[PDB]
Amino acid sequence: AARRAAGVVLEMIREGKIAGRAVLIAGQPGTGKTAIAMGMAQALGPDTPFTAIAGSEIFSLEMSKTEALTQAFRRSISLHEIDVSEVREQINAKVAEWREEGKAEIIPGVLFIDEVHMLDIESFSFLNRALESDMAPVLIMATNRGITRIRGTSYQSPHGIPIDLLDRLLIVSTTPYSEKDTKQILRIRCEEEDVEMSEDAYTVLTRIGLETSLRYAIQLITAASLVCRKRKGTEVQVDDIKRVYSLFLDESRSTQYMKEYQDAFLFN
Amino acid sequence: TKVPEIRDVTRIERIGAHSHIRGLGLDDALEPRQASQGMVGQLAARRAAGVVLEMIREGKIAGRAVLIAGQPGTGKTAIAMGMAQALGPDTPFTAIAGSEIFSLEMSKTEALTQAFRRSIGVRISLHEIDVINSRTQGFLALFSGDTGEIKSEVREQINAKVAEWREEGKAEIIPGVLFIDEVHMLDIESFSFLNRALESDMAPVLIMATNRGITRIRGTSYQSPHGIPIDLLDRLLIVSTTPYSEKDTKQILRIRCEEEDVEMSEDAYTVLTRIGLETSLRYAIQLITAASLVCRKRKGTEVQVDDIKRVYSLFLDESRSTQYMKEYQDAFLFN
Amino acid sequence: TKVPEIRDVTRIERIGAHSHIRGLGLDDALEPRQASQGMVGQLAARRAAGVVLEMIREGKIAGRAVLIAGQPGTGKTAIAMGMAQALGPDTPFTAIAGSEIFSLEMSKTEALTQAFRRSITVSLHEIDVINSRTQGFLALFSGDTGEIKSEVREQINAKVAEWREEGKAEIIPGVLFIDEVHMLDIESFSFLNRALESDMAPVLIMATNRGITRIRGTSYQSPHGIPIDLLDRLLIVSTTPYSEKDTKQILRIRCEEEDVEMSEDAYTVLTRIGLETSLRYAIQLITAASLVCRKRKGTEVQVDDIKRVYSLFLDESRSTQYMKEYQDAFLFN
Amino acid sequence: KIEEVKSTTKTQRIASHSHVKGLGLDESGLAKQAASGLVGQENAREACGVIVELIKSKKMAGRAVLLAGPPGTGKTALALAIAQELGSKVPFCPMVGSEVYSTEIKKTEVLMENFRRAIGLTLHDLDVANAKLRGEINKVVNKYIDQGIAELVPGVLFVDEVHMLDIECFTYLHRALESSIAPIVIFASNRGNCVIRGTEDITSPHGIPLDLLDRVMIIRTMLYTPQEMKQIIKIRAQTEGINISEEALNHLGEIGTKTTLRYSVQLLTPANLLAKINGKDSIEKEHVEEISELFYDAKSSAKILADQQD
Amino acid sequence: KIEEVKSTTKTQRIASHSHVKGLGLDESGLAKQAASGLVGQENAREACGVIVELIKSKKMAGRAVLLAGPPGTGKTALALAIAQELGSKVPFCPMVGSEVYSTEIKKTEVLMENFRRAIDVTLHDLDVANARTDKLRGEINKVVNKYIDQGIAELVPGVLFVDEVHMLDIECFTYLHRALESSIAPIVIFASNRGNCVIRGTEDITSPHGIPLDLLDRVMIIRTMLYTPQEMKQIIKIRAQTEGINISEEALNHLGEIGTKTTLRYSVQLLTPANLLAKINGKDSIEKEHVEEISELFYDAKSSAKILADQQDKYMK
Amino acid sequence: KIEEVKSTTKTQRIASHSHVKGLGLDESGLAKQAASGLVGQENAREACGVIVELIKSKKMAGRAVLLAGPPGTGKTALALAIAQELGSKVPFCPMVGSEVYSTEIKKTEVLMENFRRAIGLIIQDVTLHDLDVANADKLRGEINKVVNKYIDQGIAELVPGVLFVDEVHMLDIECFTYLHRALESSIAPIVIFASNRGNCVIRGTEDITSPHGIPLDLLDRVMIIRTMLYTPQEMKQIIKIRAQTEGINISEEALNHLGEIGTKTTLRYSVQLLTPANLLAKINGKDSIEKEHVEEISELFYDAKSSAKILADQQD
Ligand SMILES: Nc1ncnc2c1ncn2[C@@H]1O[C@H](COP(=O)(O)OP(=O)(O)O)[C@@H](O)[C@H]1O
Ligand SMILES: Nc1ncnc2c1ncn2[C@@H]1O[C@H](COP(=O)(O)OP(=O)(O)O)[C@@H](O)[C@H]1O
Ligand SMILES: Nc1ncnc2c1ncn2[C@@H]1O[C@H](COP(=O)(O)OP(=O)(O)O)[C@@H](O)[C@H]1O
Ligand SMILES: Nc1ncnc2c1ncn2[C@@H]1O[C@H](COP(=O)(O)OP(=O)(O)O)[C@@H](O)[C@H]1O
Ligand SMILES: Nc1ncnc2c1ncn2[C@@H]1O[C@H](COP(=O)(O)OP(=O)(O)O)[C@@H](O)[C@H]1O
Repeated sequence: AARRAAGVVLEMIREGKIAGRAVLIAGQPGTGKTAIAMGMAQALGPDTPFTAIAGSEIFSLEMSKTEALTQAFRRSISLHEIDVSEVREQINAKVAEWREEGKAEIIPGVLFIDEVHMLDIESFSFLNRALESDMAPVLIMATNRGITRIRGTSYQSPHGIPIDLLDRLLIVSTTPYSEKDTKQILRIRCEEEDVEMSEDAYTVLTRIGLETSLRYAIQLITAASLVCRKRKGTEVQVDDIKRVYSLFLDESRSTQYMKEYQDAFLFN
Repeated sequence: TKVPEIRDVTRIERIGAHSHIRGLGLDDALEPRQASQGMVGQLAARRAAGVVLEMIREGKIAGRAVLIAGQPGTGKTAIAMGMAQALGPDTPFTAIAGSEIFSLEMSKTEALTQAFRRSIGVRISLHEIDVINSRTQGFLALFSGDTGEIKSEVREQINAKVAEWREEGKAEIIPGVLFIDEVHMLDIESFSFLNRALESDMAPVLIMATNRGITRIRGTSYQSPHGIPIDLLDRLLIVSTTPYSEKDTKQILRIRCEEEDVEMSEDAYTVLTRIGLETSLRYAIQLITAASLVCRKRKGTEVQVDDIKRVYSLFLDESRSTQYMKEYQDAFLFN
Repeated sequence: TKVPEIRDVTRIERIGAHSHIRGLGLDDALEPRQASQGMVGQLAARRAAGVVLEMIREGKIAGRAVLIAGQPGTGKTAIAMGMAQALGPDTPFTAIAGSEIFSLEMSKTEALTQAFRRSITVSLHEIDVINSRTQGFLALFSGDTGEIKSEVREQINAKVAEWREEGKAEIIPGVLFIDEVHMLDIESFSFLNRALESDMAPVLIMATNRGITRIRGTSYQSPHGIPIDLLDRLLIVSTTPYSEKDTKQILRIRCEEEDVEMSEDAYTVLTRIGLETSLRYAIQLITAASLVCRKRKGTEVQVDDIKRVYSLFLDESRSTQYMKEYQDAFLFN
Repeated sequence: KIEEVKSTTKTQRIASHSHVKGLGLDESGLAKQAASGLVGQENAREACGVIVELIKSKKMAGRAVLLAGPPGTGKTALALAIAQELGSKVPFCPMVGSEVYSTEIKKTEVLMENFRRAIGLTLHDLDVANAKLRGEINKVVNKYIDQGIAELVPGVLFVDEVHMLDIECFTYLHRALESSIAPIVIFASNRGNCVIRGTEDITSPHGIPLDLLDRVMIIRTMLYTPQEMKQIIKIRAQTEGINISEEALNHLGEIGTKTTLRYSVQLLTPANLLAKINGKDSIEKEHVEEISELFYDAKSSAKILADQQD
Repeated sequence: KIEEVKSTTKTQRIASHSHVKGLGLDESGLAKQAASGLVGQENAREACGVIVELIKSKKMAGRAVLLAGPPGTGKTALALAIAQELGSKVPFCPMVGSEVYSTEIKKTEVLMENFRRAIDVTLHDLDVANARTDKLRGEINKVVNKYIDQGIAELVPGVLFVDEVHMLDIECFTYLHRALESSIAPIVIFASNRGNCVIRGTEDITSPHGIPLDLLDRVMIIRTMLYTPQEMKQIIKIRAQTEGINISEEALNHLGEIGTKTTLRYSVQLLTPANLLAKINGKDSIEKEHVEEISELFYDAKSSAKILADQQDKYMK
Repeated sequence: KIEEVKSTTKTQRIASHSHVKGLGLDESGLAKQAASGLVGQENAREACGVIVELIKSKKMAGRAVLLAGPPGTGKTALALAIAQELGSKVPFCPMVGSEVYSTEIKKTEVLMENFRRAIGLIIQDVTLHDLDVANADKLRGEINKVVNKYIDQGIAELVPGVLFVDEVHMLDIECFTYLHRALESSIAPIVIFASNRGNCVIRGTEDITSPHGIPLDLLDRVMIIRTMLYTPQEMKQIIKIRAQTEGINISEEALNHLGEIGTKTTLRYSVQLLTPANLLAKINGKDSIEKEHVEEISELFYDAKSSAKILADQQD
């Protein structure tokens, strides 16, 4: 019910009763998570600016962590583009009646931050004080991990989030995909990407997708076209399907292959 | 230059309970009589303390220090004030716990310096001489919100101004006593400060308190007695008290009724005595106050066993909340 | 400009036990002959020690350094000092320990870059004794220390790079001796990769006595507490313990180097003692027995005037055992 | 100075609390069963009324109140209650002992700004009428209290999750507790033997130092029963104007037994809207059985998050 | 501004890989056993034969390539290889991971100069002449962009060789991505020799080779084997004559069997001393009277600890 | 220009050792049983004697003396005892190993304050620290310019002292290399360490075990002297001697009872029980002590090791 549980809180936010809470979209990492998160801004009204930032996009060196929580909140409105240090000290005072004036209306933002369990206790703090505003928007989160030690303390918490805030938001999990659900995804992303494939090639493309990854299959759709271009065949047959598999793997295979390599080296 | 008469600025909550002792209760030959001067029992701890009072008076106390190690709840801080009252009518006395040095409003050494300023006595103490000439205060809790800066050069300035009034003849200087409760909280960065303060002439005498035996020293990676380095474990005088008896209980419990003017029947004095040695003495005396104003609600001002066996059930003890919350979270682990 | 009067401020006593080292002692066909200028035994390293020295003259050493591994008592210093003489009659030999970077009078940069200049007539670090500021006063100005900046270096670097073609000024490679390498952490090693990129970076000899440990600074183990990327550009030479006869020539050198005479019975019992605890331990007892006969004025020590010193002055090893024996008497009730 | 600063409140934390308006006692000192929203807590509410009188008889001198109860057992409840019987419009501000880990405000400053949120006539409002400035509004209230035109009244301070405060803030909290003006503070935990942050080596009850424990008083709230639980949400639906079915109260109480209460009570406003999907009026059963599998808690999510992560 | 800066490249990092001339590829999309510098390891070379197609059709959008293998499977070899097939002096900077912990500088400045080392005219060398710093960055970024909009000198993105990756920290993984998702970004190809460990700077969060999923889906995975005693002799034989050392067939086959004791690099760095041994024995080639001599006088990596641990256990009781 | 800053020498630690006169041997370089205040330990005293004759013989370039020994045998006592055979009243600055962890003072700035209490100067003698308090970087700089002329003038003279540092195992890795660099400049004072532990990890590196908490490169420039535990057939004398300084008459069986304490716990606990024991005789109206007092005190005050056992068994 990735689109059916999504419409539930989608009516409250334009009813006007999300105040004090926001969205967290957890799940497997990258399950169309940002994709359905962006689609909520597509499911929202006429001008809904979106952002997809990281849990560890705060740990920066040009900008400080406090700077990392001043900009994207202003981007997820936008007052950032009207801004682009203390440059906010004027325009926040100036537009205090420009919104009532009536040139361009104002909207909140559709802030999504990827993998919020990459945060710490000092940065969850500023989420509360920033969400006190009336222009403070609806926010969206992500994680894949439950009972996790919080960065900054000797105390764990599920979801990486302070336990009071875990009951001060709303919780989404994206449903994983099955054999037909992979079969529609790569098919849609075959005619989107328009390189001739025989009908059996879409079928076994799910067979590695259920084992290894999901963008691993779309990784080969440009390369195996060129080894098909190497024979000038103009359709990637079952050969290049079962050729580059030996050349291109995923890491949990490969790091295991060093793992079945390392032990006998430390044994004999 | 306008403070000889702003003499005493202290807390009335710290000296608000323990007023029921004036002295230690001793004869001329260092024996007590088991009920005198407020101090009640464990007489061996009492009669050794007079030697510390004797050694102060003779001029050979210098460098030595006092430490009391007993169970938490047997009148550790109680013994120290009797030393003050048996040292004259006005000897200063400052109660400082272990964690009081970890200020964020000031550094780790100015508070311990300001600890030492309270224990230097002069009549017409040195610490209040600093606080008027430094800043202007005397307000409600609005100034308890913020702070001020206590200028260091003022302290040497009065240390240059005490070079006027000491040897002149107006002012005599009397050494007080400083008091450190729960000594196992202080890091080794301040133990050297205690080493580098006792050697002065007008340096006060120090009494420390604890409930810890062998432990890892705060600051280093070494297991030691009392959380104290070895070199400063040995210049000390160390006394130990037992847990209290039951004849000792009602002995104090009688004296701790007239302080809070409560008039108690002979049923509570049974059960408060047995409950007093079950959780803590400190949890018992805390219960006397609240049960009294339930008695006025039930109209008749003589506390019988009904209020006490309600307020013990209303207000739990910390020794079973650490059971009850633990027994809850035991049931939390079971899936 | 005003600094050619900087001839030497040499170390004489800290390198003062290693007086009797005057070369590697080789053949022209690079063969050991076991008794020349002090080196007794240890041919296995010393035969290999002649090899790198030949690679130094051919310029085949850039991107390669020497690591010596050995126990306490098998010549980490002598073979290092032995390469100094045959490489040149006057070369800088600088024998700091790894702990010397852990000073509080400077950061870990200023300790090592100054030590790095120390092995480049005169040394490049010796120029910084006057041409930065004036120090070298009476003994109380060892107790305090000021800071030289980076500004003095490029002014000093500007003369000698352009006095290089003058003919009066010259540059010569020294050798940097880093004792106890695993004390250092990877905050310092990455500085050393930029150090040996230069043209006039001297040759590098480092010392260790450990096997597998962790790198300090991070949480991964390696050989020696050095990461692989420096290990794979090394020449790796280990040594062997001396035997009893090997020491029997060795201890004859220093008593000859300090004009005392010991008995032939007393000789072999002394190397019994050195083979009991430590090779370094046998050294300190000698002059410590020299004063002992000087009260009775017998001008040659005997064996009874040795054990009196040995009954008094303990070693490092039984100094641990007797402390654990009293510590046995504490924790056992 | 300018004394029209009428509403400065973080209204959202107390937004689910605007139904509670009385403890519900007799005059003689017992507890009613269900009056003004307070249900149950029969050995708990008399603890409130006792501290009511020790506030009023000027005898809360140097002591403290600790609430110990598992999450869902009404720790936030009785703290709001006490400010409702010491007259209305007494300041009441909830804080969490993790909030002091600000990036740019010192742990001195974030407390004193929230202390002065708790004393009214507030003190927090008079420093945001205009903008240290705190020293400039030292004299403004000084002339009023010696004019007798505006009174001085203590309030109540509420700290949650309080194991996440170190050794440091306690000694700011302990001394600043000890004026003759300072508002009384309610502690709230769910910890057993804990390790105090800032030392990692001193352990004690409730994650609280051994200094400030003996002068703290200890009150337990217990768990609930569903017939207690079912009247809570029945109180809630009337306060929001949302009609509801009988078996809805039967069904929703079971998740109160299952997880906790705060997970249960948030679910109405979407299930109200889930009824408005079909345009009906009552919250029939199919809306009630639909949500807890779609949306999660923190408890059953981290079970199915980490297990399906494997 | 001053375009005559001829030599700024650390030649010793590219000294031991001079002998590569190509990948040795087919127009059939295959490779050969010995061609233009490489020997063996064909699908590893042919995976580069895949990426040279998408580097010339510009299909590496946001993408890069890791290399995975034990030490000595040619990880530096394929690294310096690809700059040749990209054509006409592609700039190259090998960068190890742990070159970033220096007290003179913060960690991010070591990286951007390598970013300015990566992409005739390079970006690091413009900043060395002009000084006699981040203030200098846009004034040189403007002018050659003005020159390329005038059409002065071409600017082709090069190859970055990020070596020794498992000791890299967190804040650079975040830092690297921001210029990576441009079109002016160069290729940043990895090498690794350490398995399942914690990302440095998280201290608890493990990852395959300590790199986050942030990067693990944008980077392409390739796996290598180890060399057989047949194949690795041609590696030695080619480097023996580019180092110009006459060698018999006889002693060489005693040299190679050390290459299955330790790494291949321990085999090759003893070539220069063992040759200069024989110039004291007075010959011009090397025979078996030298390979028995060197490997008992210059020790390896792993036995160096293994010797000292095996006797320290009895010395300190 | 001041040559009277004589208010020096904090004394309260060393005030408990007034009885010691030096080392006191024969011309044959052997020990007497009780001489120049010192009593017993005939083993290690010639080890002082051989070392102290190396001092004037100037053989001690870059050397030091360790004193490995249990707590409470007189490792302070012998350390003072060689500072009277340097003669002409040389300075002597003991300290504590944990005196370097202070709050406002940098860790280097105490050792300068330590070393300048060891560098001594109609001839009167002061320390270099005394001429530092006479004027209170260049604040401690321009006091070189006073003194470097004077030995060149030929009136005052530099003499070395004894920087006896006790309980070295608290010290971290930094002060060693500042010591070691400053151990051997030209006329730096004789450095003597003492401690009581075995394998102690150096503070700050957490993996290198080492004997006595010392980095291993330094220790092999240092000579190691030990001191055993005492026997009660002579251990009676030292407390009797110390009490003979303070005029305290005591019975003998009480001192024979007092000898049990020095066997059960430290000698440092043992000499403590005189002045808070003799003062009780004045209350009972006696000048000399009898067996009741040393009985009565022994249950009144407890030692640190007694404080360890009784507290934990009554804790649980
Ligand atoms: N012998 C005694 N005489 C008088 N009061 C005593 C005696 N023993 C204990 N008390 C009382 O017990 C209480 C505990 O004192 P204190 O030392 O502050 O606490 P704790 O015993 O927890 O250390 C004090 O009120 C003190 O008056
Ligand atoms: N082969 C040798 N030739 C000459 N002296 C030696 C030899 N081996 C040891 N020594 C002497 O033993 C002492 C050891 O010095 P050093 O090399 O620093 O210690 P280690 O032997 O532990 O490496 C030195 O005084 C040195 O003169
Ligand atoms: N005893 C109670 N009676 C009625 N409603 C309550 C009670 N306790 C809490 N509530 C309501 O349920 C919600 C949960 O609050 P509470 O249980 O006090 O905090 P917690 O769940 O953290 O213990 C609050 O909004 C409160 O309004
Ligand atoms: N196929 C090959 N062609 C040419 N040289 C090779 C080949 N494989 C390995 N080498 C050589 O072996 C050495 C291995 O270097 P490097 O890649 O650092 O080892 P690793 O693969 O362990 O990282 C290089 O000098 C390289 O020239
Ligand atoms: N041989 C001795 N001669 C004189 N006094 C001694 C002797 N041995 C011990 N003492 C005295 O006993 C005490 C023990 O000192 P020491 O052994 O250094 O341990 P600590 O430093 O812990 O007190 C000192 O006060 C010293 O005066």
